[PDB]
Amino acid sequence: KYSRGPFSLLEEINHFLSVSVYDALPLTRLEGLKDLRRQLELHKDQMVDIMRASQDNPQDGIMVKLVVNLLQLSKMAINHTGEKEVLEAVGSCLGEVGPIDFSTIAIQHSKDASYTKALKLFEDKELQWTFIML
Amino acid sequence: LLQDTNESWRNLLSTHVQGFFTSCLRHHFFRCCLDKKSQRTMLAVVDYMRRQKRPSSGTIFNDAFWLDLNYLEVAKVAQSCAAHFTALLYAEIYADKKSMDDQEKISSLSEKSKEETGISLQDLLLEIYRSIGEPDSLYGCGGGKMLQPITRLRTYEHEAMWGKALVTYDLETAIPSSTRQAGIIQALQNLGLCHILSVYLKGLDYENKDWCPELEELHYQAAWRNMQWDHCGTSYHESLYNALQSLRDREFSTFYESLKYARVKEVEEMCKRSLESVYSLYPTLSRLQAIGELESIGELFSRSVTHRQLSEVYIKWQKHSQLLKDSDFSFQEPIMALRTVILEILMEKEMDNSQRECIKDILTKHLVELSILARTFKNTQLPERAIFQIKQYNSVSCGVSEWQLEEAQVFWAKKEQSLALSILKQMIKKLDASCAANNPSLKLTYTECLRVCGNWLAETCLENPAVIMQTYLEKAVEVASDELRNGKMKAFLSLARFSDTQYQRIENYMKSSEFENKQALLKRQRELELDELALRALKEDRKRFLCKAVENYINCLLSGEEHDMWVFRLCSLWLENSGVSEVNGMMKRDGMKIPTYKFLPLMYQLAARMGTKMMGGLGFHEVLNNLISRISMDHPHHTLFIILALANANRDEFLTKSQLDEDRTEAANRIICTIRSRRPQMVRSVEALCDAYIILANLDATQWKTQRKGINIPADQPITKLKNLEDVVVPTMEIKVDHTGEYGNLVTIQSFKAEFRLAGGVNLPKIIDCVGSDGKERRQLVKGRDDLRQDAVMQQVFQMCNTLLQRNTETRKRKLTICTYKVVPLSQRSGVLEWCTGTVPIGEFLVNNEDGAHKRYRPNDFSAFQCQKKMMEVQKKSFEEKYEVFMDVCQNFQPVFRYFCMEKFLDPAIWFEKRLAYTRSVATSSIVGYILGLGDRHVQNILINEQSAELVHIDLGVAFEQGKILPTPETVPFRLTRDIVDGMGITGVEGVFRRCCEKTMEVMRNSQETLLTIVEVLLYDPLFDWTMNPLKALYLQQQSFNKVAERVLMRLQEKLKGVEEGTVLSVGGQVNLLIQQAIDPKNLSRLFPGWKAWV
Amino acid sequence: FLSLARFSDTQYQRIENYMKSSEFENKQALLKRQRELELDELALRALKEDRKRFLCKAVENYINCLLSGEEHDMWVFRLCSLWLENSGVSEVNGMMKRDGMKIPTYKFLPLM
Amino acid sequence: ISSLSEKSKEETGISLQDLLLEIYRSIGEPDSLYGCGGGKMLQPITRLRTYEHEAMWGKALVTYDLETAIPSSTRQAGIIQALQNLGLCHILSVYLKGLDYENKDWCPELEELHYQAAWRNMQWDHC
Amino acid sequence: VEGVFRRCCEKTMEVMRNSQETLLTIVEVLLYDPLFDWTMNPLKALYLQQQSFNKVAERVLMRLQEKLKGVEEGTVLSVGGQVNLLIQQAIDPKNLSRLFPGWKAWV
Ligand SMILES: O=c1cc(-c2cccc3c2Sc2ccccc2S3)oc(N2CCOCC2)c1
Ligand SMILES: [Zn+2]
Repeated sequence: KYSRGPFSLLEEINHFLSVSVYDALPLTRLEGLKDLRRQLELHKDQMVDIMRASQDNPQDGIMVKLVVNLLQLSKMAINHTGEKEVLEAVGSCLGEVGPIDFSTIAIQHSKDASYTKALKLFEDKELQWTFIML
Repeated sequence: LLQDTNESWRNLLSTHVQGFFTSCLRHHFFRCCLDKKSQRTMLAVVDYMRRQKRPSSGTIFNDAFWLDLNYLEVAKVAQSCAAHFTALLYAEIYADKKSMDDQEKISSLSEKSKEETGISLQDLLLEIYRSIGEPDSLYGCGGGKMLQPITRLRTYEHEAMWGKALVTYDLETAIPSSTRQAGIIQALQNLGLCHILSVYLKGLDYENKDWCPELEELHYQAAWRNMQWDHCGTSYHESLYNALQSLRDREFSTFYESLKYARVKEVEEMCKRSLESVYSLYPTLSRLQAIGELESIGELFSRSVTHRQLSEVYIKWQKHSQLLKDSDFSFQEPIMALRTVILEILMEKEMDNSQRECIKDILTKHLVELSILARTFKNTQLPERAIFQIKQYNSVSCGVSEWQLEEAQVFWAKKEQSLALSILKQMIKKLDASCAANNPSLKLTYTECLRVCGNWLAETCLENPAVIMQTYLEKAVEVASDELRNGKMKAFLSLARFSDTQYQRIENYMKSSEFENKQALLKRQRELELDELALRALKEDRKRFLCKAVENYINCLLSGEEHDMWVFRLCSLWLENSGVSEVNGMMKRDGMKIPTYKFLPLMYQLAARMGTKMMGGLGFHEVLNNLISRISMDHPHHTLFIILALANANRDEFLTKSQLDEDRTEAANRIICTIRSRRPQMVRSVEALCDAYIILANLDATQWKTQRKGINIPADQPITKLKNLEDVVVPTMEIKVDHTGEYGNLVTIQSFKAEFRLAGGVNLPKIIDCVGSDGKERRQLVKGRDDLRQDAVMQQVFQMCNTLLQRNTETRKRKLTICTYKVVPLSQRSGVLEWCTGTVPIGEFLVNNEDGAHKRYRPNDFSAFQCQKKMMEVQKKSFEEKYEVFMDVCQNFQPVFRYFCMEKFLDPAIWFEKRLAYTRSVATSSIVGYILGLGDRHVQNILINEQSAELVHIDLGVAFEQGKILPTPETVPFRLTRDIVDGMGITGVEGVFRRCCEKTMEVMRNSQETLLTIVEVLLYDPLFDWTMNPLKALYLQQQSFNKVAERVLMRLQEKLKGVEEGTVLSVGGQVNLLIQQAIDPKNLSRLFPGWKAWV
Repeated sequence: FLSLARFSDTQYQRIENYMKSSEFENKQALLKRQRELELDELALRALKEDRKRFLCKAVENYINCLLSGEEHDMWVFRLCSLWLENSGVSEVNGMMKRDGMKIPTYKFLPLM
Repeated sequence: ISSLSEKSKEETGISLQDLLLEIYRSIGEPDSLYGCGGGKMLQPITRLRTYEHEAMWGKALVTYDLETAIPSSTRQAGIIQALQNLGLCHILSVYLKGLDYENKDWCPELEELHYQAAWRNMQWDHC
Repeated sequence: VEGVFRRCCEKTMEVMRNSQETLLTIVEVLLYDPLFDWTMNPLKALYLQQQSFNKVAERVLMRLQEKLKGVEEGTVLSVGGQVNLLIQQAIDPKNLSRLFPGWKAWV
């Protein structure tokens, strides 16, 4: 993982989200969560830099995206083996960011990208239905 | 539904879906209490069908009406299902449909909806906006429901009017008991009445049954916040109290278990909700941060503690507090309370004198920071409580400390000026007696105290200017390592401001009519000698004050970057006293050490003053030339085009086939010669590029007027032969200012595309494509036979206003900005500007003859041509008939702009966000244009971004209320016609718009001095040519300059002070007057037909 | 009556201030350098008519206010001021002749 | 005055400034209480009397609740007065009920305030 | 001036501020009297120490309006601030030393 040099806080968060792209049981993320929380408590100046960088387009900032992703992961962990341990790690990570003003109101949930392109590739309103059902 | 014929399936499905949604609204009954999964399934069906294009080939509204639905019921169901943005959109759709149906044949709509459907539109809108969490939108919901005590109490809690909330909670008894008690406890806690709250809680135990969970929650909160360590599904505050108890009792296992339980419970409660708005996450994030800080402190205190560890944890706390700079007080205050409780526990459980002092110092710093934070939010009780706690822990013997200055500031903030001044003067006396400001630790406190006392005395007018100058401000400068530099900068700025005030008073008196009346009366013999003595003394005092102000401004610009924008004022002084040798000497000796980038925002004005009249070592022109040369040396990419434009003022006739102007041209030529002597290649390439642009601008294109596809550039144009300019950055690009002078990784011009396009216009400007070093294409608009310098300076003013708005936290939280675009003039009649992509004129989108929004939607109204003809026919007639004709036109022409956000953004969340951005853009642009007197705001001069829904203002030639001088003058402060308000939603100008207007007007008022000095610098530019002339007036509608200059300055000062028609108004009153003037049909009917007031 | 008189006086004062302002004379000078002249004449006549209407309404309501009580006696000054600056209007003169002659005379004493 | 007051305190043991303040309080003229001097403005008692003179009842609550070194009876008397002047009758009733826990010492002023609150709130049970 | 004087000055200044329209119209009626003769001419100037009239009238009226509104040198002030400014201007020896000896500023 650490080839081509070390990682910054932004790179660590992006790596966490990229791993979160894959869907699996929430408990499998637990260890990674811990790692994230360590980074989040060691690079708060990098957090300041990230927040300053994302102010031009607050909608696609990475700190609100990470918060939403962590909340969704905690939601998927209810009524499972990982509950009460995934929730603790999620709370520890969310306590490292605090109530930062994200300059946004709505939550986007980070919809897929290839699905939208594939839908746009079609037409006739019937091939789109075929693609969705398939 | 696609294959439906005779609308049988449509009728059946409409009836059944309406029955489903009506059944969902009950509360038993025959069918009620439906499962939320079924409601969400039907909501998903409605949401999907809303986005499908109907076979009728209509609009997005028809698409929203695939089925004959009652959207108020659907909106209420969605609100019950926590789809708040969808509920708001459906309520808007329902209101629009009801209005359309009524026209075929909020309060009125709300009462009608309550009549048939039993649902109040106003109440549903209020509930939706409460759920969303946007603070300003809560003000657009007003009517008969604002009189209930609960609504008023929630309003009072919104502005943190805790006294009013306490009074109303104590008064009204019909409120449910639990809500009343919770509100009373919260109001008491927010007022700092801890002992009163404790006794109230003790008295609540009498004649009371088992408490509901909220009551013991508040009891535990008060217990842990008051450090009442005596009394004892666990909730958050109970968990916090138990954790603090365990930390006090050195039982770390229970401490960690309680904190783990609190984290898990908070996360579970947060994740069980719907997660629709970001405002729903903030309290949970605050509680989680508090838990984390407590856990870190417990880990620290588990083992032996050192000074370094406590210093490190306090540094971490300060960093995280810096991250929370823009957060609300409601989210920062609990963290600070937990921090001070933790620090006091550590204080009481130390048993070591050496570390006790370290803990006490940390606690004092934390309490001072808490006092400052509470002061910044207009809270006056918490700072007093913090000062009291400091005094409890910091019984002083020396008598001088940093926290007592904060105590004086707190007393000043409470409008108790005698106490603050007495405290600060006693401290100044003690500091003077103790030492001669030789202690490095006490120097900052002494300097700050002297400066603050001088400023307070200047404000209260309790002391004459001489004593303030000699005893406090100059003393503060003399008394005075980043903290030392900051204190030096502040002292220098304060001294400069006071000296400038005195100098301006002297100048105003010397220019005053009273002085000239006295002189005239004397003109009608020791009196003459006495007057000569007085005049010479006045001139000497004026010169002394001016020199002191200039010197201290220069020293201020050398000590930091927080007051860079004051450079304008400095230049103004230097530009009004060029004949004074002392000012020139100060600018030549110390003014030449100022960093060059700070002079960048004035580069247009400074370069306009170049000449060859005053020479020599102390000559003004030589110093100005040296300054401009050094600035262009350090920042070639921000200055070189301006110098070329000054030198190339008359290159149009050169490329086809006054004393001041000649002097300016020669000075620009010598500056360019110096630049080329250092950088020849770059100068040559930029000159070639400027020649190419100028040649292309003068190329006639009257035979491509109709075509829009794209025309290839003729091969003989030099613009097509420029390739690989490795040192010519793209002129129409915002370049980040570098404090150093390397400018390494900059996108440079690589090529120009062979084809150019026309977008209309009287002079037919040409749109070209520039491909840079990377794979990015930039659109550029090249204009001939037109002056672009006015646009450039107005864009500079817009950038300054943007910086002012970003500076203040209140407008920074709302992202209030002015949309800007880069303008590069090239000659007296040519230039190139950045062509923003995705922008369309509002007139093109609204009143286009072919496919305008007024023709697609509402095709049975008057055409735009009909309205134009009707309003033109009545121009040469009386004003009353103008009024009836305009009202008749407005009756048969209804706004349709609200659909702009509906067509482009089908996701309710994105639609809401874009509409909010649009409203905030309109508010900011309107207020800023009023302050600058910007006019000629017709439909073709305002563009809208199709991606962000924000507004861009172009063609800024008419400003400073010069539009009121034209025949048929402009009688509005800005454009607030029916389409503009209709784009804002159902609340119009009553919600976000009014509050954003008030917030930006307050920003303008708080920075009146800076705005006056900027406008004064820019208006005395000899090249601006801003005044209206008969030729310009005739073209627009198909010394005396000095006097109009001070008249405009006085009017701007009145605007920025709030004085309208002689009456001084608050920000709200001024905004109300402006809005009611802008929306008044009486003024709109008197406007020019080209303005299109009906659109 | 006093409230109506004060509002009408405010409107009249605003119109008079605009007429005696620098912006108005600058606009007139700019126009002095052909239909625009007719538009200016129409606007000037409308402004004068509105000024006269507001002045007459203010004078009438001040007279009525002074006929209905004694709490607002010191407003007679204002009334006289108007009447002293609009001697040739010929409507204020008649309005004072008819209804202003019923005002109790002692109220005019501090203006003698 | 301040120099004269400190010299008088040094030699005779009596300060001029606080004596003048006491005399002006005894006289009862409201304006004269503003020019007595700035020597003893810091003490919470002086600030509380200034607040009560100006009917700044919220500041009176804040300062009475904050300062604990003030003698108890004066503190509760001021708290009750400030609560009554703000219309917080029910808060005052609950506060008086909660004060009954510390009934070991009972000066007549607290009983007088109890009876005043009882008849003003129409309790008809505080016997 | 720190006790009764300052507070009484503030009270009467507040009364003057609350009645600015009445005072303004009274003074406006007074000034346009063709018999008042309130302006200063060189004869009176020489006696005291041993049509521009219209413009002077509006200048005086504007200055009086500024005084009644509390606008001193372009800055609007509260009653207390205006009274403080007036007191510190009147008690200043800097201004007193520049007065006519017949005024007897030392008395
Ligand atoms: O001073 C001007 C004039 C012009 C202009 C000139 C001739 C015709 C037209 C325009 S505007 C326009 C915008 C989108 C679509 C059609 C049109 S028509 O365009 C600009 N800018 C600057 C901001 O970015 C957009 C372009 C500034
Ligand atoms: Zn039911």
